[PDB]
Amino acid sequence: PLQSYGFQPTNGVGYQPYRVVVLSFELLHAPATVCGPKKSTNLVKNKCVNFNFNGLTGTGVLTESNKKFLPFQQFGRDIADTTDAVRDPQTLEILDIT
Amino acid sequence: AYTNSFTRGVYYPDKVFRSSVLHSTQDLFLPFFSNVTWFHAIHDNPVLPFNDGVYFASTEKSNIIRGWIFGTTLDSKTQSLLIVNNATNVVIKVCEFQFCNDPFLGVNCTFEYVSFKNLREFVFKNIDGYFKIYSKHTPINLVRDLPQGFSALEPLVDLPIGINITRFQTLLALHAYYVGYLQPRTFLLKYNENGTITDAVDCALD
Ligand SMILES: *[C@@H]1O[C@H](CO)[C@@H](O)[C@H](O)[C@H]1NC(C)=O
Ligand SMILES: *[C@@H]1O[C@H](CO)[C@@H](O)[C@H](O)[C@H]1NC(C)=O
Ligand SMILES: *[C@@H]1O[C@H](CO)[C@@H](O)[C@H](O)[C@H]1NC(C)=O
Ligand SMILES: *[C@@H]1O[C@H](CO)[C@@H](O)[C@H](O)[C@H]1NC(C)=O
Repeated sequence: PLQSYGFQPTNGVGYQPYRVVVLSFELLHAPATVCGPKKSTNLVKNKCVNFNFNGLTGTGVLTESNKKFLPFQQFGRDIADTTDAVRDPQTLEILDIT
Repeated sequence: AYTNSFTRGVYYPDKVFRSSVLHSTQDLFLPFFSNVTWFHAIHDNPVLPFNDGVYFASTEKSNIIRGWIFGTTLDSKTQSLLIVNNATNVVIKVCEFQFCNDPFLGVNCTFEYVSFKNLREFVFKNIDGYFKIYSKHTPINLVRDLPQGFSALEPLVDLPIGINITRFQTLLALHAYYVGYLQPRTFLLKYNENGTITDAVDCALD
């Protein structure tokens, strides 16, 4: 049964060797796998504006800050789920949300 | 044996931070003022339980321990995770391996990953298929007991595996550790001005 490929391109287009790939996609229980680089837009300061960050989102003005972080934070709120502080995921620079 | 798990089983509840609050939550935790079992580093590798994540620590500075032995039945018919101290990279392999009465290093693969005066204080937990790495490397001064004091734990790495809760063996080398378990207790924490845990209180203690 293991007669081999006849890749001798003296034929027409129907017998040609093609660099093929087979994307086989199925689902298991562990998410957050290979996904897409969603185009990474700019920033803005000192004007109220909609924003979407890596999971959390809101709308307001983005300005400077005196509060400090550590190597792990992605979030910030003063009291009672009022989100106000984001160190940005590109410049790694701390901001406030008024 | 047993010692007093004073306060030090406490970590940041998620990748997630407030500042200067008194916030409450619930997760699996080491309860305060409980017994915590003490063991030796003779020459052994005894049999210890593993109850839904552990608080682990040891007093060392000279690379006695080498990692942890995971696997649902631990005899090369298992989906076994491995942790290897290299002195270069804490590497993680999810394969099948052969284990003995003393499997260590001294003087069907599916996942791969590459990264006394001190306490290397680690907490592993496995919620919803997510294996998490909660750590603290702190310096101390004495050797025989966990000190009357305070510590916090920080995250390192999330890993989706989902295999082990019953038991284990562990890793040593030729040339003393703390182990205490988790249970769901509603708490109350404190973030400081910096948003680090400085003190907390177990609700169901007294
Ligand atoms: C462990 O806790 C039990 C329950 O109170 C206690 O009786 C026992 O003495 C403790 N262990 C040690 C070594 O004190
Ligand atoms: C692991 O590899 C062995 C080859 O020795 C094979 O017999 C077995 O089916 C494989 N899978 C499991 C789950 O053991
Ligand atoms: C660390 O990484 C791997 C795992 O042992 C090994 O190839 C490498 O040589 C190690 N580095 C050492 C032992 O210095
Ligand atoms: C927390 O922030 C204040 C800012 O005034 C600083 O004085 C203090 O040392 C910081 N604490 C830590 C542990 O970094």
